[PDB]
Amino acid sequence: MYTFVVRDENSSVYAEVSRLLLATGQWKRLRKDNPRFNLMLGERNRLPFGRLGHEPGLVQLVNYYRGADKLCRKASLVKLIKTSPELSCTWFPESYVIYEVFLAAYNRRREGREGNVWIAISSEASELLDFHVIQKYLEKPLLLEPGHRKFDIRSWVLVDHLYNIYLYREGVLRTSSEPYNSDKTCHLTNHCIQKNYGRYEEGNEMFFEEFNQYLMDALNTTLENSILLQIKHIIRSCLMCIEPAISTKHLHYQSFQLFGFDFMVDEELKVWLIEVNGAPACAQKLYAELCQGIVDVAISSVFPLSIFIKLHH
Amino acid sequence: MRECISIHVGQAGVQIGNACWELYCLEHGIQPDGQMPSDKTIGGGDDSFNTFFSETGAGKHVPRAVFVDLEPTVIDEVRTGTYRQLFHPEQLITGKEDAANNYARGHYTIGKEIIDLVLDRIRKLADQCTGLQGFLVFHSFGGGTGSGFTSLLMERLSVDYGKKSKLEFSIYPAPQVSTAVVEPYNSILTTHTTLEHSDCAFMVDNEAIYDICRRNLDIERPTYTNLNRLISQIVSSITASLRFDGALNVDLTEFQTNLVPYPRIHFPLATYAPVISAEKEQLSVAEITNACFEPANQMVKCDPRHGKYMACCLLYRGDVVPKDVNAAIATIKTKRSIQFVDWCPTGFKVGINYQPPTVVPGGDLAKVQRAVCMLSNTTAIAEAWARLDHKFDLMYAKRAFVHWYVGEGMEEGEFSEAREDMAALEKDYEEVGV
Amino acid sequence: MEVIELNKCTSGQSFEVILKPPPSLEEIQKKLEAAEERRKYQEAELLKHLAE
Amino acid sequence: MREIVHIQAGQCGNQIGAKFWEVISDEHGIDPTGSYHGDSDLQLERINVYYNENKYVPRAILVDLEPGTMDSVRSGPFGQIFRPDNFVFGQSGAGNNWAKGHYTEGAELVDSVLDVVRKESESCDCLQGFQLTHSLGGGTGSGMGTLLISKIREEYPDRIMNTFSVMPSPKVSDTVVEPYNATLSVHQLVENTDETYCIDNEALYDICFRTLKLTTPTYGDLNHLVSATMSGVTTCLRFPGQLNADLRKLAVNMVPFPRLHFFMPGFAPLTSRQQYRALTVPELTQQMFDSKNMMAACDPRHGRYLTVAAIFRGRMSMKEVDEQMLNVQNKNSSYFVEWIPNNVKTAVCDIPPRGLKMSATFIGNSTAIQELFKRISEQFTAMFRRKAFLHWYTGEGMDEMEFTEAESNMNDLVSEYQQYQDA
Ligand SMILES: COc1cc([C@@H]2c3cc4c(cc3[C@@H](Nc3ccc5ncccc5c3)[C@H]3COC(=O)[C@H]23)OCO4)cc(OC)c1OC
Ligand SMILES: Nc1nc2c(ncn2[C@@H]2O[C@H](COP(=O)(O)OP(=O)(O)OP(=O)(O)O)[C@@H](O)[C@H]2O)c(=O)[nH]1
Ligand SMILES: Nc1ncnc2c1ncn2[C@@H]1O[C@H](COP(=O)(O)OP(=O)(O)CP(=O)(O)O)[C@@H](O)[C@H]1O
Ligand SMILES: Nc1nc2c(ncn2[C@@H]2O[C@H](COP(=O)(O)OP(=O)(O)O)[C@@H](O)[C@H]2O)c(=O)[nH]1
Ligand SMILES: [Ca+2]
Ligand SMILES: [Mg+2]
Ligand SMILES: [Mg+2]
Repeated sequence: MYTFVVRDENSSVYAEVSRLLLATGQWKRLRKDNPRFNLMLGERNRLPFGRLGHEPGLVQLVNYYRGADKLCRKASLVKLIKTSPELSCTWFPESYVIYEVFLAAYNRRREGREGNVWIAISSEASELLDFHVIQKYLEKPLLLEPGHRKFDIRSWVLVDHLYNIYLYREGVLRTSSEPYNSDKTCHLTNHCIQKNYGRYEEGNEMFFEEFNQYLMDALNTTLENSILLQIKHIIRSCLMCIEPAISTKHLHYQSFQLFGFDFMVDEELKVWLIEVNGAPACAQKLYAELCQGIVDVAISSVFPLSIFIKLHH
Repeated sequence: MRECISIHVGQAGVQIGNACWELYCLEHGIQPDGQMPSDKTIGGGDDSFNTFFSETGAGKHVPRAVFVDLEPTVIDEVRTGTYRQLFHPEQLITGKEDAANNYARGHYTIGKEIIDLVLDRIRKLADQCTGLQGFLVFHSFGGGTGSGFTSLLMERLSVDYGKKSKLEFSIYPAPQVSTAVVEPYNSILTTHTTLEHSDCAFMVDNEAIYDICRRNLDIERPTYTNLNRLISQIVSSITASLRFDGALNVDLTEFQTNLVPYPRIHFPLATYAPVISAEKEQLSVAEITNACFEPANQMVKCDPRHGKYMACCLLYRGDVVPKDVNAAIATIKTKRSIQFVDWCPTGFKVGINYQPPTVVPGGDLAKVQRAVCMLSNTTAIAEAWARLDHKFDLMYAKRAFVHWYVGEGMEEGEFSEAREDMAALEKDYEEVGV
Repeated sequence: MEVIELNKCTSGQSFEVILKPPPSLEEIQKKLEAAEERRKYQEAELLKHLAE
Repeated sequence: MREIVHIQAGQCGNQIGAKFWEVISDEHGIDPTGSYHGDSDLQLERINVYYNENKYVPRAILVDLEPGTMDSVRSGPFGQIFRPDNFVFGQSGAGNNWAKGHYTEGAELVDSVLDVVRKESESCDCLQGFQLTHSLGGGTGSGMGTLLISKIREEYPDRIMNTFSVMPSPKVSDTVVEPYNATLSVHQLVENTDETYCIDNEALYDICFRTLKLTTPTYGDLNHLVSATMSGVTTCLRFPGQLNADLRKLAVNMVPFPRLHFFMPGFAPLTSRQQYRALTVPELTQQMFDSKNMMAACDPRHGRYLTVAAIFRGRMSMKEVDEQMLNVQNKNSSYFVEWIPNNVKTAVCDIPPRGLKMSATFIGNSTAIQELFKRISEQFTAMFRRKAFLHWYTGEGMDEMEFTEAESNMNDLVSEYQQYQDA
């Protein structure tokens, strides 16, 4: 009988993961502050990594990689991509962190007057700085038809204690419902910001079977060939880059973590990385399948009793 | 030549002191009777090994050591042990009843009764020193004597020998090995009282030593003798520069100069490699140097990747030359997360002693051709203070066991003063570290 | 990169490598004696209770 | 500190006291004549704790208001091992009356006991303190025993007082006033002992009936259990080890608050006065934590362990011991308070008790012990709300106020245990 504690009540994903672990009759939930646990479903903030791995005769596992914030905070991601030799980066939009070089490149865009919109969405600088990271706005997105709509792709990625990198085979398109105007409901694709909402797909959510059917029909290409080779590339670049800093290979406690990568596809079928989410939620239709897989490959692999693409073994 | 006096306090200090002086003797060729054939200057000398041993006209080499315990059974083993002839009776000091794992009983009740005797016996060793540089103090954080009498002695040494340096080797408590329930209380009480009076302190976490003994020596249930022989190897690595010809860390003041820029933050992390089972493949300079950055070889379990460095010394022993060190360092620096504070140079001070580590015949450790001890002052060690501070907090919130300390003359206010000091200590690390 | 302060001897060598530049005896006695007095006080209350 | 001074008082005190010296004399290789005939040096290393010395004399003082039980000891097997001057008896007895033991008959005799106590404490290189065996339901062990504890404390305020105290139960009862004698005594014990092993005659009976399958147990059957326990919980004081425990270190580690110092002992394997199969370390560990092995009739699953000390005796895997002990804390981590980290400790001793190859002893400071005091409080109140049998006490000079005070103090004791069971 394994033992676990729960320290994030707002986590929908690990509310389901705990509800599944109990449902095998081989896992036992303890009070918040019992140290004698096998698994910690820890808090988003100030998780006490320093107290993990010091209980005699207890293999201890936690669902957060200490140091993974360097990927999941927007200022940190820009700094990490810019200064890492292994990232240098054709898939990350031009970005500047501001609390000057921005201005420099901005003028080089004033020169030829090429598309000079940025986000923090404005067209001229001094209106942005008067209002963080300044990031080149992608003026030519890929637009879905019918509807001339914007979207973004959320990929769910699980890193286990062996630092194997698993991409969930179900993604989600989080689509705009008002057509794209070359106002922000058509520019920001957030699932909350939309609720025109609900017209084309239930909940402004297109799943992979239909996006692939769409791309086949409209563009004579596949989800795999046009987009997914690039997504698997970005996930691997990002996580292999920080692997030395955060890995728990020869550590006194082990880590796993679920990530949500957010991508944007432009109209040349190129994929760009928007941001990396460290405590993501799931699409309601996929909660069941994804949460069971977390238990299968992240938790049971350490405590024995595929819906995943292996990016790394 | 400047002399160093060693003080072993309580069970952990005395038994670890026993392991070290056995090792020192083997390393210097001193026999259990105190005779040193190689020493051609009979009855005296100012060689480097005379930092730790004095000489008698009969050619006996005598440790500049004081063993003090508030109870007799442990020091009595020294008096009748294989090294009995080495020590003077006046160097071994025992009370009658110990401190019952109670800092207050050790510091107040019983320390008041024996402190003058201990100080006198130390004076007899100081009076034989033409230039005494200071003390090495060996003790546990958790024992009643090791915590309470140590901090009283520390206070008194600062008074009686103000211009003299004081280094600690402190056994940090781990439930895997023993532990009185109140060891968090004692740990914090003694740190708060000793912080002002210690120049450099090497913490050894019993959990780190236990695990290295199981994992690297395949000892199923390690004993104190297993633990201490490994600990004394690391202690020898650290003290070797005082006992041998060299240029790095040749007097106690240099430990502070090289490892402690900020006086309160004076706990360097020690990492040792290689540890190889004697009953069980010669590692390279690059391999043993890279092992200095694996958390499984540290004397305190923590993650240096999540802190900042303030100073870093590599102490080699055996077949090592500078060329191989610098190559290994070039390799490691482009593969590991080593970040120094912005106000300190990113560099290693390296020391090499050509004599390969010595092992105790029939011990668990194997003779190796080269070995390294890294001493780094990383803020990551604060993890160990936080763990300890948290256990203190749990018990103190219900005032559990507090009555045994108040019962000895202590005031409940000493607890919260002590804790507030460690709260400040944890913050000093937070500032320097992020 | 830079290697500085190379000291060789027969016993070994040392050097620096750089990879990138940047209470009195009275106050104690008081404490000790105050504690002893609080012990004395607590024993006095005890024997006073036992005499009752 | 080395020496312990042992006092046995009253009928039950001298009977469990005599069995204890019988058991540990065998363990340390001391014959009924006081001569050492053992083979292991581990037998002699700490013999000074309980024996004066080439014959070894138990540092024991025998006390009764009645010559009977003590006479049985002098005529038994080991009766020739005790120092003859350490027999201190009266003639009138205490009539199962706490007031007689404490105030009238016992007062007459207590100074002669303190004389022998002084004589032994003066031969001590470093006295640890005292262990008293007695029952709480009679009059000598209950009333005179607690009177002694008070007078010893006055003359040795800085030594440790520990007792093995047999609690009365209606399932094994001699007279109806036992709840009165027990309540009066627990009041004293709360104030004047550092650590009391609660041996509950109810639990000893149930173990003899329900487990050892004895349809009608005698006091001998109960006292076989007690002597086995007393040997267990003193193992770490008498044998060389890695911990090398003593009465004060025991009190410091086990007693978080001065009043809450009443311990439930436990033993495995539970035996009758044979199974030839030695147990496995998983079996010792499961059994010693089972309520069915508890010597106080309290369910630990009804409270929380504040602190626990365990000792394993015999040749076995220390790695397996460690594995099993940490396992039991996982399967019960709700029953160990979270505000005392690492509150379970494990010792190993090589020499097993007589007849076993392996054994485990358990010392628990559990808040479930309130059930035993609630039990006694109930029995007390059932008679006291009608002043029943009170005349036996007022006839010795006692006022009803003293009864009111003692009851309130045990009720306080119960509620104080309840406070930390919810903390
Ligand atoms: C009389 O018998 C016994 C007594 C005791 C207690 C005891 C009780 C407790 C507890 C811890 C300890 C423990 N702590 C330690 C351990 C190891 C040390 N190592 C070095 C220095 C100090 C140390 C201190 C004992 C030290 O001495 C005692 O008397 C202590 O937590 C919950 O309650 C324990 C026994 O079993 C482990 C035992 O045997 C059955
Ligand atoms: N590594 C190591 N730890 C030890 C040794 N001896 C005791 N300890 C540890 O030290 C702590 C207890 O301190 P002790 O040295 O036994 O205490 P003490 O100073 O003798 O104090 P008292 O016995 O109370 O007078 C525990 O955490 C033990 O794990 C030893 O020889 N080696
Ligand atoms: N460079 C860019 N070009 C065009 N649109 C961009 C953009 N950067 C962001 N966006 C848009 O802004 C929206 C805001 O979400 P964004 O991913 O930037 O932060 P966020 O944290 O609110 C999403 P989540 O919480 O799901 O990770 C995105 O959905 C995307 O449509
Ligand atoms: N376990 C045990 N209990 C006993 C024994 N003798 C008496 N008792 C119990 O002790 C109480 C009676 O006290 P007793 O010792 O006979 O009185 P005393 O001689 O005046 O101190 C009752 O609760 C009995 O159940 C014994 O040998 N073993
Ligand atoms: Ca010489
Ligand atoms: Mg000791
Ligand atoms: Mg009777």
